[PDB]
Amino acid sequence: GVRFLQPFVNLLSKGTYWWMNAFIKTAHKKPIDLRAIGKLPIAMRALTNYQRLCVAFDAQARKGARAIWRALCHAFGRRLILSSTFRILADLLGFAGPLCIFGIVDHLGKNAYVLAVLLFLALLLQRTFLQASYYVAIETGINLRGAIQTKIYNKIMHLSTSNLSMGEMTAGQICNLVAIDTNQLMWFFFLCPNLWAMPVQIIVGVILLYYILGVSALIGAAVIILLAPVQYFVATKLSQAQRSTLEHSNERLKQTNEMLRGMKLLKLYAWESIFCSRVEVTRRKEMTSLRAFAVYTSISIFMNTAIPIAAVLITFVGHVSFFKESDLSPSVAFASLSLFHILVTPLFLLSSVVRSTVKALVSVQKLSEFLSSAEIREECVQIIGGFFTWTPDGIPTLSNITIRIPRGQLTMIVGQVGCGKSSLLLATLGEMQKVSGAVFWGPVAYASQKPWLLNATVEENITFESPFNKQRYKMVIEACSLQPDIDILPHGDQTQIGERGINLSGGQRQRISVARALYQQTNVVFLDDPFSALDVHLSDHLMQAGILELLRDDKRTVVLVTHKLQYLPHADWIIAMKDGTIQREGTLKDFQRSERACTKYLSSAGILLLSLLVFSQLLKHMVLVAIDYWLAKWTDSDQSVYAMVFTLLCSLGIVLCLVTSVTVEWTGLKVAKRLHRSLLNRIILAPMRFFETTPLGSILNRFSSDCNTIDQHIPSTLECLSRSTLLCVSALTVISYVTPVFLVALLPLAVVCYFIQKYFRVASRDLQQLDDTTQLPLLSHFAETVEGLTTIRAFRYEARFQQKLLEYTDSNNIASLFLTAANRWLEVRMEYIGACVVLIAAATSISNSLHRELSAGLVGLGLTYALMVSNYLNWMVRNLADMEIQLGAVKRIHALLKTEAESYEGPSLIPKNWPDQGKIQIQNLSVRYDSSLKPVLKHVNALISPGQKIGICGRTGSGKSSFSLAFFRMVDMFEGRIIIDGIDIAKLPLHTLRSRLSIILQDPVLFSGTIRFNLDPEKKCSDSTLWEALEIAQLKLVVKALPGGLDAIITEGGENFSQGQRQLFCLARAFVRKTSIFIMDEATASIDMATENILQKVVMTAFADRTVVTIAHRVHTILSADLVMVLKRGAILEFDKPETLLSQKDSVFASFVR
Ligand SMILES: Nc1ncnc2c1ncn2[C@@H]1O[C@H](COP(=O)(O)OP(=O)(O)O)[C@@H](O)[C@H]1O
Ligand SMILES: Nc1ncnc2c1ncn2[C@@H]1O[C@H](COP(=O)(O)OP(=O)(O)O)[C@@H](O)[C@H]1O
Ligand SMILES: [Mg+2]
Ligand SMILES: [Mg+2]
Repeated sequence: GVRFLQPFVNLLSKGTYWWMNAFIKTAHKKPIDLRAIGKLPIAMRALTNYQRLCVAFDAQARKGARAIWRALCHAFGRRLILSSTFRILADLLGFAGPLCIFGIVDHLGKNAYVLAVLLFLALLLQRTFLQASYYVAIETGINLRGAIQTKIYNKIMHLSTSNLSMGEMTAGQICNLVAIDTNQLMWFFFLCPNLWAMPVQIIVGVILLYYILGVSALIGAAVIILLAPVQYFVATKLSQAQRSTLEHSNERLKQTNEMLRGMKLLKLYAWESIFCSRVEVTRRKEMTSLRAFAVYTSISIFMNTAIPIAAVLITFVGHVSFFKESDLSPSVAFASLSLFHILVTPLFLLSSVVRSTVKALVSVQKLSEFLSSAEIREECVQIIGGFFTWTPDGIPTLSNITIRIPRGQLTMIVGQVGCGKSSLLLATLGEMQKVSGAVFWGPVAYASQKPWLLNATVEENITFESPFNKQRYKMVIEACSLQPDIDILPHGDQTQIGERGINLSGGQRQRISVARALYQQTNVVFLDDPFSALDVHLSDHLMQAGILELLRDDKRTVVLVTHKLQYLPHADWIIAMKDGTIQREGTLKDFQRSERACTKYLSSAGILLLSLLVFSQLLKHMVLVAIDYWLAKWTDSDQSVYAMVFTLLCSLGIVLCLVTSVTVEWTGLKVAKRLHRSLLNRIILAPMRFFETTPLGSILNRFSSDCNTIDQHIPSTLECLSRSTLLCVSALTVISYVTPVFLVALLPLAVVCYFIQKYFRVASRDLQQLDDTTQLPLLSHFAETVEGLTTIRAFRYEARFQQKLLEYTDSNNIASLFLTAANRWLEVRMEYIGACVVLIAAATSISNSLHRELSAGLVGLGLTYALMVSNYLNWMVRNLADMEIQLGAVKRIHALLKTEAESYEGPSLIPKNWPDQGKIQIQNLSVRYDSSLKPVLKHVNALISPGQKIGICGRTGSGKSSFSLAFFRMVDMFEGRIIIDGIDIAKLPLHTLRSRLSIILQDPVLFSGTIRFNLDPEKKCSDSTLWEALEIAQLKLVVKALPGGLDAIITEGGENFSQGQRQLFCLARAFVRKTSIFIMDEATASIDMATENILQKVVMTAFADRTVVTIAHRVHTILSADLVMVLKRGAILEFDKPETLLSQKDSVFASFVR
């Protein structure tokens, strides 16, 4: 069952893609689908390409960055060679055409119709073989893409998480790798067959022009030899800028990644200016690289036009009067112009080719450095002599661990923050094979400390490739405290969980991960603090239902690592860790007995610059057509008059063309930088609702792809399109002038071409849309596999995931293949149209201009322009399609620009310093996340006296985090009044409101850089200040134990710091901010109670003269406060006296909970 049949048709059809007819006809009748399009052939599957590639890679290794390149060239092989041979034959015929022109003109001056028929056949043949060469190059490229994609996906498996902690294996870096390297390698492998025919082409060009010029060859030969070395030097100066360009863009992308996943914390206390100025500086450096590249390309185009025109002028002048004394018959003149144009076209192309060439080189260097990452080491739960560290060599954290875990038994690991608990969990998991030690125990379910979700439905995230079960799934759901929240969602179930779970809450994702690890059938289950983002009551219900009733039912083995009170009397073994060592060991008793798109684009381009561009282009082309017409009327013959006219026009042409190129490059640069500056400040001024709503992957990929296309694809493509359209205009005008009868044969051509273009347009749009809709999920899958590595390699589901990726990549490949096949079919029929027009143009010429018109000079112009446009027609159509795609790109940028309604900040209270008196009062407050949705708060009324500690309590979904977010005006549908020292938002813009408070979140984020950049991005602190802030935040000892104390390199999250240490760093931000009001949303989330109590005591003794409002799921912290308010289903209630607030409720909500 297949629909694509290129290898499955007859000899004559493969060239024309006749088979496509049905398909393109079918597409208009019914829209296209993935089940509509077929499967991939036997010789097209990514499995066989990966097979061939790995076999060649092995053969190359038995005999580095160069090795894989050799292997690629080997693997494509014969197909690639064939593409080159087809192109060379097409080139020889393309040169053959102008010779037929020479013969026709010669017989016109005096076996002529034969010249027309043979010329028509030759042109048709060249077109056929050129399009076949392009098709086979595209085939080789798509197979390359598939093979290297599956190779890197297989290698991501054996990659160790110690690389993932480093910047080299950054998830964003790996997805950038996949996407941009697909792109760059595919484009280089489409342009490589084109350049493997430039040398043979130029050689045949000169060997043909000798026999036409004679002794006057010297001038053209000197010109085309003087061209080469200066071009080599220019290309060198170009490549040097381009490589640094790539480095700077690669760092900008990671800065954007770490800027967007933390826009909440960024806008919370408004660190925006710092990150925005940093991205602006990176953009300025990138722009320096780009402007160097653009000036060099402008000089390149200047040379590639100026040297040619001088060559033509010199050669002709030399032949007529300088030495030769043989009158150049017009045939020689026009044939020389034709061969010369054929020679000129490759030189313009090679300059654009370098852009893809150095990019392919850089992409392969990156791919080889990625393949050279560290492997994974091939080998009751038993451990004797534990010893391992996180590098090939270094000081260890795992030292002398001995542990026995009998089946059907609960084991609580406990210990301070940073005691190798998760590390013991991962080493036991075999993900980290110890240096020296024995470990014995299978497919093990496991819920990691930082959960992750798949781009799928909830039911799918909980099944995880296992078949469904009526009672099993319902039990796992009804034990995880998840059914009410699931039913509250917009779709009662199968809700498409967004990327990473943005449209989910903090506790929801944790409960979903625990449900996944609890639903699967296995012996051993590891639970890595599954109680961080849960309250007291949900934790009690989950531990009682799933862990004690559901798990202990089947007598499975459970290793659960957390720190609570209820769990200890329930487990059988207890393991105390300290500084990577087991302090004590055993059971409990023995342990207790032991010791709208193009308008703004053109406006940003400038009404003065694009106008000058169009004007200069038109003027240059008018000069070019006029000089050729004048020369034609002169050749068939005031000789000095014509000589001066020719010499004047030959300088006018180069002046005008140089001006055109310079203007085009300037326009491109301006568009690039204005668009980027607009984009970033449109994203910065967005509300948090827009950031949570929008999928972030779309934002980032649109950002990178669109900006790269505009920076590097829009100038060249736009200028080539303009050149081709002006060439077409010139050719049509010339043919109309030479034969006023051709206007009878032009309308049928236009009508047929118009109808076929209309038919192609809808099928092309459909194929492009399907291409995008299949290309998004593949990259989603790549990202999710890269981040959720530990779980996938714990289950040992690697076969299932590799099979899934094979499915997705095969669908992507078939979509791309059909898009390029439709492209090829349109090109072939357009080339047949061009053959028709040139044929009957030459026929009407040889008939009319000889029999009845009797004109000599017009024949050369007519045939030259016809042979020129017969190729520039297809070239022009391709350039127009490229411009359309890039303009749709620009259009999606412009559509992204204008959303995120202003929500902007908009001086009587600013001039007065923000008061230290922390007296605040909220009267009749409500809150709604989305406009016209359910209310979250209702009739909120509270007051807070100056300099007093304030506690808040409540169940899940009560509204504590909503209370905090509304205290910062992060929820845009609040109703009521918020007064702070007789001062509210009535006279204050949002910036002074972002500077007045401090906030610590339950979700700890940490962007890469140094410790100084995480602690104070403003760089306005002394080192003693930060050392004191760390010694107060109970973090000094773990900071001193790192290389480069205050300058240790931090990566985004990673394992350089556990969750508790990230919480402590957020606390340190709060310490150094030095504001009057504090908000603390669960600073207890991932800190041990033993350290948490003393940490809270020290943080109370430190922040004595300022108001602090806390929301902690720890009872004792709530107990220590004076004014505590309990949030209800929608409302609150305040109470002050510790002895009165505990018996007034009749001991219900605050006493028995304690
Ligand atoms: N991949 C890694 N690279 C560097 N250091 C690590 C890595 N993994 C763990 N560590 C170190 O070992 C300790 C492991 O702490 P951990 O067991 O995760 O704490 P907890 O279980 O309380 O969250 C941390 O202090 C950390 O510094
Ligand atoms: N970003 C959001 N978009 C839409 N609804 C939200 C959002 N955040 C919270 N909610 C809703 O608000 C209610 C409770 O708010 P929340 O601040 O999350 O309470 P808690 O902090 O106790 O979890 C929940 O029913 C939840 O569905
Ligand atoms: Mg941990
Ligand atoms: Mg919360």
